[PDB]
Amino acid sequence: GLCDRFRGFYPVVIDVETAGFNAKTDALLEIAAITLKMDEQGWLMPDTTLHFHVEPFVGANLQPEALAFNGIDPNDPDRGAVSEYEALHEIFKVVRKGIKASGCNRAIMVAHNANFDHSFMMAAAERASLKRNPFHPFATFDTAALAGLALGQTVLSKACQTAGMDFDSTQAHSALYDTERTAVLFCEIVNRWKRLGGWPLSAAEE
Amino acid sequence: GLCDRFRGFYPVVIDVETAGFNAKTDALLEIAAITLKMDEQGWLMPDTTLHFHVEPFVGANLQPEALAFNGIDPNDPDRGAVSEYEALHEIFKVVRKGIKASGCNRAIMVAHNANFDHSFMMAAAERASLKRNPFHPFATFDTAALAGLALGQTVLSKACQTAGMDFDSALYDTERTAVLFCEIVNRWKRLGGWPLSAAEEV
DNA sequence: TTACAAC
DNA sequence: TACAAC
Repeated sequence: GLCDRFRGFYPVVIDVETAGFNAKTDALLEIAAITLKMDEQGWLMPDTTLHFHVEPFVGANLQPEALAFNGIDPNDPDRGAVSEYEALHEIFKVVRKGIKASGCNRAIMVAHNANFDHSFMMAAAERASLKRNPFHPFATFDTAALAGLALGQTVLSKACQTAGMDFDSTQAHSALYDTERTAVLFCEIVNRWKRLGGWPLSAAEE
Repeated sequence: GLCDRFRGFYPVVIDVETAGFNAKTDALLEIAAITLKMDEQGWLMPDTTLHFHVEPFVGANLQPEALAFNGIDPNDPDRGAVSEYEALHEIFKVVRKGIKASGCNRAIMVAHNANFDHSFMMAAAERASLKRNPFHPFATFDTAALAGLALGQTVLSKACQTAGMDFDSALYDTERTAVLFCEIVNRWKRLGGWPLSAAEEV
């Protein structure tokens, strides 16, 4: 089961759009989260997906270079952004639920160059004084590393394509879609490892 | 071979001892580094080992709990401590040479919960005002994640034991971490996961 | 209503 | 340089 595969770690794929590279000073603008589930044969696949647009915390820094990269205007009338507390509380609630339903003991962030997203989410969590944050405070499942191992690629787009996934490099990917692509990649990597007899650790001798 | 494996990424195993968890405020006390190499068969293994004790930077923070944990006395005159500049300069110099020799284009840090060690090396490099840092600025190979995939374990000691390694100091940790990284990569190859075409070849 | 693990 | 986690 899911709770057996990673010693009780409930892997949650996360991706964020921001207005800079500094989690402490730069605005969190967007976040998406995908929970995973494992079927009866032990194959991993995407489960539940949430995504929010987030309002820049008070006094937050907005890098013009970053807004040019993601194309987000924090002042767009039609973006319907919620507070960091609103978004994270809902994400945390879903993840806790997933944790109990599957019999895990905590969540771990799955992300591409994971530290980035982990730093922003933890910084926003801390700002909104969210308690009962279910995520590991420093451990992550970074797909860039995992893809380097499995596919010999560290760049998201190329790793997906090498894995046989559809990835349009010419297109800008918002949190929602970057998260989904990352989640499929992670699943593929884990599943192929199992497919080839890497897991269970007795499979190669069965 | 080596530089074909990760698209020119030159994997270097690093482990640091520190006087706290904050990379910007807490002293770096110790660093070890281990380069890797492949044979003609394509099997990964440790190449060279570097080790330095580091003088706390001027005005650095020293968490008593951290010193209790790693048992380092930053004031012991008989620890062969060197400046952050000296240690990283030499490490960077060996890694640059390794990069050129093997035909890679840059280095990537291999470490357990790598962000910790990465943030401390970057902070020190910045402090020492080091130029020519050969390391990728935000990408790493985290053995905790890799071990999560390969061994279903994330804790270093548990992962090493699960891999069939004996696990009982930066030098020790770095060496264990290096061996663990190699076993993970080599097992992937053993099972025919690499190269990609291997699954459809004789 | 810890400690633990990257210190 | 730009690049890639923005």
